[PDB]
Amino acid sequence: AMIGITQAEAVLTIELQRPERRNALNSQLVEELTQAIRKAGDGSARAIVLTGQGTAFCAGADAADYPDRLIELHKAMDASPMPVVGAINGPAIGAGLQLAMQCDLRVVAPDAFFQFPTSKYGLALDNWSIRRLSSLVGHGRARAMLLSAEKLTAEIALHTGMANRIGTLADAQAWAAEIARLAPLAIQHAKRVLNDDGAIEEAWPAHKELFDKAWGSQDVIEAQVAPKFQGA
Amino acid sequence: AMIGITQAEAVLTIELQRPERRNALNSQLVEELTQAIRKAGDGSARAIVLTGQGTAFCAGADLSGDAFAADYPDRLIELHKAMDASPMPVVGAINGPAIGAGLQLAMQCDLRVVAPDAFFQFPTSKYGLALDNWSIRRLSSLVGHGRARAMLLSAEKLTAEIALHTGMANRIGTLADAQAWAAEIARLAPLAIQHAKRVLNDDGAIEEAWPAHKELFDKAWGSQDVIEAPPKFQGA
Amino acid sequence: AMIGITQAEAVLTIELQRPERRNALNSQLVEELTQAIRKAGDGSARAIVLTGQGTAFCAGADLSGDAFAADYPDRLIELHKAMDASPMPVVGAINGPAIGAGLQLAMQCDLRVVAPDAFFQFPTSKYGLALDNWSIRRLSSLVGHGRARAMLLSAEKLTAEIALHTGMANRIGTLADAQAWAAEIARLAPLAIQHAKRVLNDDGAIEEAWPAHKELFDKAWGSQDVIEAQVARMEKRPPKFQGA
Repeated sequence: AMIGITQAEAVLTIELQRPERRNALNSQLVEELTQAIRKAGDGSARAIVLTGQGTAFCAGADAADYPDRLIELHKAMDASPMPVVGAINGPAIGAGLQLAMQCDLRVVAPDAFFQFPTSKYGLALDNWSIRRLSSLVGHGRARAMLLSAEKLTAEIALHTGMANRIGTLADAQAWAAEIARLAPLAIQHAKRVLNDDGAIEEAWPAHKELFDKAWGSQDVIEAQVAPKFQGA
Repeated sequence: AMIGITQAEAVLTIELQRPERRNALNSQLVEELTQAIRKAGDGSARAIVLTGQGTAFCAGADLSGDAFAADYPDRLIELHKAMDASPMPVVGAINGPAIGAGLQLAMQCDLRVVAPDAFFQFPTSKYGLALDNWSIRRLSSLVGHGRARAMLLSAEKLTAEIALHTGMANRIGTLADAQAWAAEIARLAPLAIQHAKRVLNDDGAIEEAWPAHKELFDKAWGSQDVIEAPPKFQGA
Repeated sequence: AMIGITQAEAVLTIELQRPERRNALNSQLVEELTQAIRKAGDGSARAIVLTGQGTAFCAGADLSGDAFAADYPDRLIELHKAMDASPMPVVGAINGPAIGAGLQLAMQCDLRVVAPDAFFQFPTSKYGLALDNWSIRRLSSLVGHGRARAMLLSAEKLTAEIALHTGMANRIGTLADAQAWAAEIARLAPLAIQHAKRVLNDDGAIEEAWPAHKELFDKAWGSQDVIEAQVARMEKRPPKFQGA
């Protein structure tokens, strides 16, 4: 009901279908997406294309079980033997940027941008988000994106390698078709090794302390109301 | 005496003021900068801009005739520690060349706004010296491994244009541009910034030298090639 | 017999001389290269330039008809160890395609000067093979994680132009350009170069495969798909992979 699943020969296309919410992740969407990823391997299909309806790829989080479901989604994508080509049709923000980064490859529409607006909202990220972002845009730009909420445009994404290509859903599907013809076991090995570069990192004690501090702060409530931040 | 400190609203600007030596570091200057960084919070500032007076950001280290030269390595460690631990983001307004110790200092900034005529360089291979592991790891993260190899193994200069290409420079601009950006950053949520800065700085760049690294480090520094730098080297 | 060695001033040039196979590695070539690297400092040389004869830098590995093919992986380990341990900086003059084992070799050079028509590629996904962890880590560090994913998962070629963009190529230029730069580097302090090279090579790229990595590596190398890729190439047709 919140995603559409279609297959053309050996490519499975999964479309986020909450355009009116910019494909914001709620519990139902995350559950349905997780199942789609896990069931993609009933192939036939040897590649997945993940894309969104409307102007946005995914604008972030939209409830008690939501964090656990989100972890399970990322686990399912990380563990999938199939390569996921993200057709980033528009902005990927917050949890939506996390989702875009969990794709194996990215084909990005000209008007898409990538952003962690965490510094505007007083929030804090998990370590993987920061590490994978650093690997994809380079440390310098990651510092700007994280400390100042800087938007990464499609053009700079192509520059850094966040975007493998600039293009459309059709372009992504065409590439996924070529990839679907390659040797699955070679793809599986490389994906596992690449994902095991160290980005999957448990927060250090200092990181957890600051993380909990930010999430429990008054500044988070203040940013919603407005901002006059206090540092507490 | 060797730095200037000014504040405009929530932005503190710290300026290295030794233009007679192109802002080359010594014990006094380093200690003064360290205190400037540490006290930066005790006055409601939310962002720091670090910059150099005159044509250079920081041309390196010049310990003549520093009566406290023996304290210099310790003071430099303290300066880097203070910047790394500072809850406020430090925008480097790299107004001109950042060389050696000056490049290390530039890289310890949280963000960089680089003047069009500035360049970055480790001339260590010309002097027969060796760097700490952090300098090498942080450089690799900022310019990419490939360019890091050229900068370290051949003393290649990184222009402002290529700095922007790689992300070493976040922007090309002036002190005023850096100050304007800092003012925007100062309006953001401090706890969010602190967390991200901590995690980013804990990417593994802060690394104790391996046994083989220490042995080559000590050999380089204790070498006649350092004394030599016509600087015809012997490798001894 | 498979390498040429010349020296001008303090620069030793090592030329891969198996152009008939586009300098594709075998046991003999690798052993000879290893010896040249190890002996490079027995002269007055302070820098090495490594380059290929003919159109290619190194098109991969070709073990037909290598009587010592079973020695190849051990010889390859020794080559990479010799280059990693060499006190001398190696400037790769990548005169043409560097593919598979050739890309590995190019990446083990300390610096790269790349001819305008050269490209880099790991066609592993076309052949059903799997790489050691170092190749993947060093590639990611040179082209960036994003491009590394495309090169590894989709056999994407890295052009000279994009190599320059990412830093895989330090310069676009010729053998003479590489030799000129090597001469400059040869005038620098050897101890400083040695320290920096050691620390840079110790960035974590030299990594033992994790248990899951080894399991997938062995599975790929032992698969029917590897045979199918060789048959399909021998029959000039698209391969029909099974995922086993």
